[PDB]
Amino acid sequence: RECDYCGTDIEPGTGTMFVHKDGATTHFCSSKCENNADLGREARNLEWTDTAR
Amino acid sequence: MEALGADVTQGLEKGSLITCADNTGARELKVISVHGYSGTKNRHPKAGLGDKITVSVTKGTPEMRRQVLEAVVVRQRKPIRRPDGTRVKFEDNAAVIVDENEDPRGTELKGPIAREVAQRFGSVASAATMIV
Amino acid sequence: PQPSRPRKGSLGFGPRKRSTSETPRFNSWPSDDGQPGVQGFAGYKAGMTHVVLVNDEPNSPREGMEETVPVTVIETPPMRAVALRAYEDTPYGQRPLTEVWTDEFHSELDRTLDVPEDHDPDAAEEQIRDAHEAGDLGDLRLITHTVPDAVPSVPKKKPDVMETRVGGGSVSDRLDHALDIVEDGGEHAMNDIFRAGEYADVAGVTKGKGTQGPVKRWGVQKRKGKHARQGWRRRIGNLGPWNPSRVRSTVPQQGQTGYHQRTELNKRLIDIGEGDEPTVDGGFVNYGEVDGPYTLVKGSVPGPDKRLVRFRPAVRPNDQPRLDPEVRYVSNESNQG
RNA sequence: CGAGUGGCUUGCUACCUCGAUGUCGGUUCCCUCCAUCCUGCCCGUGCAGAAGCGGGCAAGGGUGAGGUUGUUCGCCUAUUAAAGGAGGUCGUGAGCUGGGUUUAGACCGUCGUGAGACAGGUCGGCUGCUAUCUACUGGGUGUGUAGGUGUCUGACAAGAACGACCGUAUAGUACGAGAGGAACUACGGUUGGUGGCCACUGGUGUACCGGUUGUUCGAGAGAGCACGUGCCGGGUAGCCACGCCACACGGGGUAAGAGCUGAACGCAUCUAAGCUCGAAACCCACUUGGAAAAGAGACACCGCCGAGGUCCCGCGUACAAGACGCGGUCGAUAGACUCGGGGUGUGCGCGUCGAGGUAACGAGACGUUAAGCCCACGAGCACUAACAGACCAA
RNA sequence: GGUCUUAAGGUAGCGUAGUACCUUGCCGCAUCAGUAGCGGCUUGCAUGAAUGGAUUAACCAGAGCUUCACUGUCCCAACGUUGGGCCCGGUGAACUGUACAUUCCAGUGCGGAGUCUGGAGACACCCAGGGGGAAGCGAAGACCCUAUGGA
RNA sequence: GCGAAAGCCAAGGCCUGUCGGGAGCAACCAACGUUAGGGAAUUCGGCAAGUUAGUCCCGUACCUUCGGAAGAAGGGAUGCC
RNA sequence: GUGGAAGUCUGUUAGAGUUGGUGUCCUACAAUACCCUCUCGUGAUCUAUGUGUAGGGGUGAAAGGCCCAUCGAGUCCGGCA
Ligand SMILES: [Cl-]
Ligand SMILES: [Cl-]
Ligand SMILES: [K+]
Ligand SMILES: [Mg+2]
Ligand SMILES: [Mg+2]
Ligand SMILES: [Mg+2]
Ligand SMILES: [Mg+2]
Ligand SMILES: [Mg+2]
Ligand SMILES: [Mg+2]
Ligand SMILES: [Mg+2]
Ligand SMILES: [Mg+2]
Ligand SMILES: [Mg+2]
Ligand SMILES: [Mg+2]
Ligand SMILES: [Mg+2]
Ligand SMILES: [Mg+2]
Ligand SMILES: [Mg+2]
Ligand SMILES: [Mg+2]
Ligand SMILES: [Mg+2]
Ligand SMILES: [Mg+2]
Ligand SMILES: [Mg+2]
Ligand SMILES: [Mg+2]
Ligand SMILES: [Mg+2]
Ligand SMILES: [Mg+2]
Ligand SMILES: [Mg+2]
Ligand SMILES: [Mg+2]
Ligand SMILES: [Mg+2]
Ligand SMILES: [Mg+2]
Ligand SMILES: [Mg+2]
Ligand SMILES: [Mg+2]
Ligand SMILES: [Mg+2]
Ligand SMILES: [Mg+2]
Ligand SMILES: [Mg+2]
Ligand SMILES: [Mg+2]
Ligand SMILES: [Mg+2]
Ligand SMILES: [Mg+2]
Ligand SMILES: [Mg+2]
Ligand code: NA
Ligand code: NA
Ligand code: NA
Ligand code: NA
Ligand code: NA
Ligand code: NA
Ligand code: NA
Ligand code: NA
Ligand code: NA
Ligand code: NA
Ligand code: NA
Ligand code: NA
Ligand code: NA
Ligand code: NA
Ligand code: NA
Ligand code: NA
Ligand code: NA
Ligand code: NA
Ligand code: NA
Ligand code: NA
Ligand code: NA
Repeated sequence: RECDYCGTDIEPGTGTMFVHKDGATTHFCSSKCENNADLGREARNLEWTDTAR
Repeated sequence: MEALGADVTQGLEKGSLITCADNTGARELKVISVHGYSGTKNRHPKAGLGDKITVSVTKGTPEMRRQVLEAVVVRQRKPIRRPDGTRVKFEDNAAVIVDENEDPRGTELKGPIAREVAQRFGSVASAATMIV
Repeated sequence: PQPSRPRKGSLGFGPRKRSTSETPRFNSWPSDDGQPGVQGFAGYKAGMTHVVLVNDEPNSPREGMEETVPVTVIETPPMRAVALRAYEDTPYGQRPLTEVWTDEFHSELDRTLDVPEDHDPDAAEEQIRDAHEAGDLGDLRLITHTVPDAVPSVPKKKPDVMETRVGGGSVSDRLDHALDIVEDGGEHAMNDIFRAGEYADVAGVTKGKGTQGPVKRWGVQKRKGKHARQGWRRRIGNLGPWNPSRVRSTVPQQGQTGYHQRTELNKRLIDIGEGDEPTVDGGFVNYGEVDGPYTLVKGSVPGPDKRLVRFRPAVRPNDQPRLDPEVRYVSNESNQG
């Protein structure tokens, strides 16, 4: 799997999947990303993110 | 009961106010008890995903309010671990009113449902829109 | 009415004092069933990582599917049975009779013992065989030791010695088997005793935490509500009733917590290998890199990184052995981050 | 109606204390009793089954959460296998709390001429002490057994290390007109308790990095203060639980009870002699402690002019002092350095762009730049420091 | 009862009261469940008019109750910061002390014993701890009664 | 900055609210920070702690002695250049 | 619109007080202290200095409060052994 946020390859047996209100799904590879997301930021504007890269 | 096929961290307590994920006319729920549960001196009875709890209607239609019904925990905010090591958490804590036979009192279930809930409550499941 | 509640902590692991030997001493051995063999082995804890496996459990509705398991890595290099000790039955229990030693000793076994320079192997062997003839021969065990030098991550070189029972078919058949093992050079490996999929009881001296308060040492509550602001926060209500007029040992009190011996039952051996496949990127924290004979034990293992742990074929397993579990993945991701 | 047991209730008595044995309730923490609420085994039944009712053995374990009331008690709710009771100075204030009782202030009602009273109500109203002895929890030093190292034994000691429930198959089966509706056994899980561990999730993280407000160092750069981080954002290790792993069966002897053989008493009889079975209870099993077990242990080797040990030096898998464990050039124990592995999030400067403005000036954007800064971890590496050396010892 | 004591015999109000013994009164509201609270009822053990009655905007570190929000008050505890605590140098008290004292389980005794009696256990010294006991220390008991006491 | 407010800083004064040294510095205690999910279930009682917060615009109930209630409530904005 | 009233409001301005924490202390720093919190803060306000009232007497917005750590009758000495 790939983290739906930064895009790095999520290490098997690792990561959290957040189920949205509407039913949508987002697999985060780390707390750091989940938390960048909760701030309302978009991975594309973070230079450390594989997404941005 | 049947194995949920997952490990749960009860995210709820007696006195907890959750969402009623169905169209029964019941908006909010108040956890009163947890089926089959016996705690320990000073421990607040805890309830989580896939637990059949007893409830009381906090908000909704006048005729539904104050009623002591049974239900099933469909979603929680606290994370739950699946067989592959992943964690799963939802946007809120919600349950669905159920009857003696465990059949949804309602017609439709609003929002997503944890797959695990299927393996215990079919009719509830077979009533679901989205099963995560 | 005062609700009931079970006492805090168990009275089955006491006194709760520091351990005498940092090296574990089993006080029970497996039953003499199958062929002759050493009933134990040791190694040094390294760390933890998970592994993906194929549901092996036949009664599982998931048998056959993926499943992430937590595994503790243990460097289990070879050991050396340097001697065979014999015990004789007596009106006062079992007592050591004599011993059969060798001549080939590990370069650094003298950092612990005063290695034999003159020993009569045959007289010993005779004495034993005459005991057996008389039928006063009690069980038989091998004085063994580890080779810390074989493990770079472990600073010690001074070997850890420990006696381990040899169970086998007939006494005569396993007596011989023992002697054969010793005579060689005593050198044996985890493979010669265990096989992946089997269950083993892992002994070891837990992690020490010096003196700790009852709250942590015994799991008693902290002072609650307003009581917690009055000058007492982590002290128990009382040391007892007016009468009897004495403090009963069963009451939770402060003390030495940790560094106690613990024999953790039914641990599943997920895999016995060799190399650096289990090692993690960056190196196991506060340990190092693994790359030699190792073992993957399911779950956790008492003791802190670098501590010697001891294996033994489970003496009271609950399940049947489901040999060599298929390992589809072992995580090497850094234990940092 | 008659005979009793208990010492939880209440009363009687006035033996003990008035140079003070701190009150009620609660709380916290520990041990116990059985007259047993649940759980195990049984007997009877107005026992078809299921659900009960009554009774017997049994105290191993459990017996929980809430609403009113200071309440004990009790009422009420929803869960529950069940939500049993009692003793321990109505256990527990050199432990807590202080709502009530029971000081001084005050009100109301009743009584009183009045001061003032109440076995009435009400609002307010203080919780001292550095532990000598003993006790226990943990930690050391000596001596005895009578030179050292290593490995054990096991007299005895502790345990609940496990308790219980739900679900599936058995089975819509036995039973039953039907309604309804079991079991043995085999499985999966949960709950409480227990011991341990941190790969994973989660918390901390005043290590660390960034953003930013006020002010000061003239600006810039780089910094100090704002309580022991200004605030906000992120967070490694470690420690942790809300995270993870592990916690039998089976033998042996019994209670109640079910029976065998069997006599006194030709018969009969589970008992008088003998015997087969039979409880979550008892013993063993398993974990943990245990040569100070005075019958003060056993074995192997080393050594008695030398084995081993203390101090010394570098450090922790250890640690309040002490102890413990490891390394010491025949070396990777600590640091430097360089990699690796990680945390932040793109440095200074300079270049271009920039709403505008005559200009001066210009918040900020992009590039250089996964940059800059940083790390309680690992590896490589004798470069630095483990040097020198003292001592005890049959 | 359809007067008598002793003059009159409770009017407006208010009322289960900060006054109501019965009492958790009855009904309602509210809650899963409300000896609380609020409303109605009210025969008020033992309300009521300057012994002031009813009522009432504003005000209040005044007494009771409910909701939203909030949160380590709780479930259930964790980690961290600073000052102690612990070791070292210096300084250096006090409380308390009939004597003896390593106690424990029972018993006995003026009926609440480290010291008596029977047993059990117990090698000596020291460090830290939290305070079970010494009916621990502190105060010639404030309660109660007694004195041909005091104010 | 509304300010004789907070915070920072001069001048001036001081290191004399006068014992020090050492241990990642344990248990326990005093002051305190942060705690996931839940959210008063704690308790005599929400005690303690927390939440809210400055300024401007919009808007504001019952009741009232017309003074008040009222900053009711509720909603929006807030920098730098 | 002006005007700027008030035993008016907010307010750790100064200053006055003392609600809660039943916190810290309780052989104290202190024979009434410390801290946080809180009340008042243009008035029946607070305060310095001077001055008046004396013991069954003062003073008392009244608590039997206060009259030099002494108050249901101050303190000293005497009556008094
Ligand atoms: Cl419940
Ligand atoms: Cl408490
Ligand atoms: K008395
Ligand atoms: Mg990760
Ligand atoms: Mg409780
Ligand atoms: Mg207190
Ligand atoms: Mg990690
Ligand atoms: Mg006492
Ligand atoms: Mg009985
Ligand atoms: Mg018992
Ligand atoms: Mg309660
Ligand atoms: Mg009592
Ligand atoms: Mg009790
Ligand atoms: Mg006291
Ligand atoms: Mg006490
Ligand atoms: Mg005290
Ligand atoms: Mg009181
Ligand atoms: Mg009260
Ligand atoms: Mg009162
Ligand atoms: Mg002697
Ligand atoms: Mg600072
Ligand atoms: Mg009423
Ligand atoms: Mg009232
Ligand atoms: Mg009149
Ligand atoms: Mg004696
Ligand atoms: Mg007296
Ligand atoms: Mg009196
Ligand atoms: Mg008189
Ligand atoms: Mg929280
Ligand atoms: Mg409550
Ligand atoms: Mg408060
Ligand atoms: Mg004013
Ligand atoms: Mg003011
Ligand atoms: Mg004057
Ligand atoms: Mg008076
Ligand atoms: Mg004087
Ligand atoms: Na205190
Ligand atoms: Na305190
Ligand atoms: Na007491
Ligand atoms: Na009796
Ligand atoms: Na009595
Ligand atoms: Na006395
Ligand atoms: Na009490
Ligand atoms: Na029992
Ligand atoms: Na109650
Ligand atoms: Na008490
Ligand atoms: Na007290
Ligand atoms: Na048995
Ligand atoms: Na000995
Ligand atoms: Na009257
Ligand atoms: Na006032
Ligand atoms: Na806290
Ligand atoms: Na004591
Ligand atoms: Na005007
Ligand atoms: Na104050
Ligand atoms: Na006088
Ligand atoms: Na005199």
